[PDB]
Amino acid sequence: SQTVASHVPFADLCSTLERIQKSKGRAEKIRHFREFLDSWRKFHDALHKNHKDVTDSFYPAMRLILPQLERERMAYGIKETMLAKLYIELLNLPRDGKDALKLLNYGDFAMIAYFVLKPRCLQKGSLTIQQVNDLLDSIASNNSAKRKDLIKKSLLQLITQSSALEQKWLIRMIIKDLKLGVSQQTIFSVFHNDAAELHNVTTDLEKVCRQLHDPSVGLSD
Amino acid sequence: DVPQWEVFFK
Repeated sequence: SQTVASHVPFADLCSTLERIQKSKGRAEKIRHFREFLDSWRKFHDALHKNHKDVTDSFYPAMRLILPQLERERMAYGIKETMLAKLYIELLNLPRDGKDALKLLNYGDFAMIAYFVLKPRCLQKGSLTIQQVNDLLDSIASNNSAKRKDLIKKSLLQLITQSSALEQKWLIRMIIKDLKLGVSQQTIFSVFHNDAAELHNVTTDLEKVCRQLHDPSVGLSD
Repeated sequence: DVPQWEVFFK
């Protein structure tokens, strides 16, 4: 019943992505990712120590790290132009104001929002990776259900309880373009030797994460 | 016996 994702602050995922994006070289980008992956695997073993048929895996993080491969969640229905409006309303921005204009007259959108949010209010987030996923789930469902009001509420929960850095990264997760500077093939290859292969055949991110959870146990076993 | 994430990463 318990999940590693329920114990990991979204902020630690985001600070990892930030250091990855910020690294110049491939080796450094890999090192930041590997560190988070390795901790996740150590914690998984401590958490699920004496448990039976465990289905928990790295999927709740991996689906945020490779969001373009997201298949379980339907489309979010979220455009950068409407996030702009959501922030102007939420932050009580005057539309003649400098921050409002930056958002309206839209180095992606995530970065603009980031510069706007950085000097403001909340500096430390509270959400776990699981809670972020549960909320992205509501957003996707409510897009299918054609409930734009419930989408705004869920998004508002995600945004208001998160730091600027988390919001930058959340935005990129929703748009499905992290701009990390490391390929999907590289990410898969750090995770597991066989992961790129398994994903080719299954097109199934959760299956890959769960079946190849143990780096020393290959597809052939 | 519940592990704290902070002694694994944070």
